[PDB]
Amino acid sequence: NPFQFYLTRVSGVKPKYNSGALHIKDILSPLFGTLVSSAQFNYCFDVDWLVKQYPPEFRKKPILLVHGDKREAKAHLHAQAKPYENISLCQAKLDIAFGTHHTKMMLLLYEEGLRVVIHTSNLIHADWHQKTQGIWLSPLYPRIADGTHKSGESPTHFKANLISYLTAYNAPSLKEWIDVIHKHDLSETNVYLIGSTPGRFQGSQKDNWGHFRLKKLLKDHASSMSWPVVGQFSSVGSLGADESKWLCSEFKESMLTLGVPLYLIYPSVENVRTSLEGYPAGGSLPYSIQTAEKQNWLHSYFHKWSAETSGRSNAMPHIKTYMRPSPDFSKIAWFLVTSANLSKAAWGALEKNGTQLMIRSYELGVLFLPSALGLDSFKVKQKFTFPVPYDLPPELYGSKDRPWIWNIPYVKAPDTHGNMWVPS
Ligand SMILES: NC[C@@H](O)c1ccc(O)cc1
Repeated sequence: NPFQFYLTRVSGVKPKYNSGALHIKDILSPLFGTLVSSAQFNYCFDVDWLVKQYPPEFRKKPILLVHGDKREAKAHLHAQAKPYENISLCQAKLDIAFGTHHTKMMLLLYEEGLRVVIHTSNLIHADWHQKTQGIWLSPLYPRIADGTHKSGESPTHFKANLISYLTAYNAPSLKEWIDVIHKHDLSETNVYLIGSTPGRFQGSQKDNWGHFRLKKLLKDHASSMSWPVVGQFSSVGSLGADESKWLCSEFKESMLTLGVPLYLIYPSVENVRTSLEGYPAGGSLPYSIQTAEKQNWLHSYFHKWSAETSGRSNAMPHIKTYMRPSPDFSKIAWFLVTSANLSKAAWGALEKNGTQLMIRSYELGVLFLPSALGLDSFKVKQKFTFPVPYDLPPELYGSKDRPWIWNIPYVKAPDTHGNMWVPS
């Protein structure tokens, strides 16, 4: 299995739909390695829940929580962590307004080597219960023979790129993790890292992050052969007064690069209303009416969440994926799973007449390119060749459909659990 791409377990579907799926308890189990230390990068944390996901034998090993919380929220997290002597925190600097530390990553240092997990789930129970979420699992990276001279680098430059990503935090506690990574052999890695980090980037530095990083990799490591672009996500930023301001101009321009129909997949109200969670699934789909009302034009690109292929049409998506399928959707030129939602905050926007890329947040994903496996393209696995986790082709919103908008009421029809939704 060359991809090592997994979905999280969903409670309450037929067990057949959880056969190749992973819960965090599985990821942290002793079968995966004898744990010594770990770092947990994320956005939201429930510390009591998190510690419980570790096997009892490992619960006292050091854990570093990497977060972006400030003021009172930061206070709250420290309070959550206080009781656990083995837990340290690293506040990632967020010097730009409206940025978040949104990266979901685990660094797992074992007696036997090192593992990197890049995923989409917050570290709270509900994100691992009945949502569609995605995971990439690195191989077990061995320590470099303490007596030999090797880079430990892969053809995709994953090791150097991961170090550069951690270096951007400028954080004492991560330097230690950087040193650990230095000591291991990551040469078997066959994916490319795509990161976002907060800043304003000029010239050559523009290629390092966000959608320009993606553009760069697609220019260099894909070849060009009407192949649509698909974007799928759970949060929607303010994209501008029309499609030409950002979405179709710089964003789509990066996505269609190689060596055009745009499908966007975002749950409708109906998708949410009849999900396994009902309306409260919408708590993790924070599209606000203030944003939506500025950009009604966007919604003509929206397609319903549908995942009969994975038994997950009723498990609302918190995964974010981007991809480039062929005209008949039977193959893809590339696939990306990442933390990055559909916002300029996450992906970058051009400033100062296009000489500067502004990114607000930390984001992280892995790009699957056929060239890294010695191929031109991947055939799509039609029944969860690349395991695309939702149905193709994507289905357009019907005429009575609306995008899920979190902060308005839904009181005309009850959800799965016989409840209404009145946010306030
Ligand atoms: N702000 C916390 C809550 O609204 C939330 C947190 C994480 C998400 O991915 C979506 C929503």
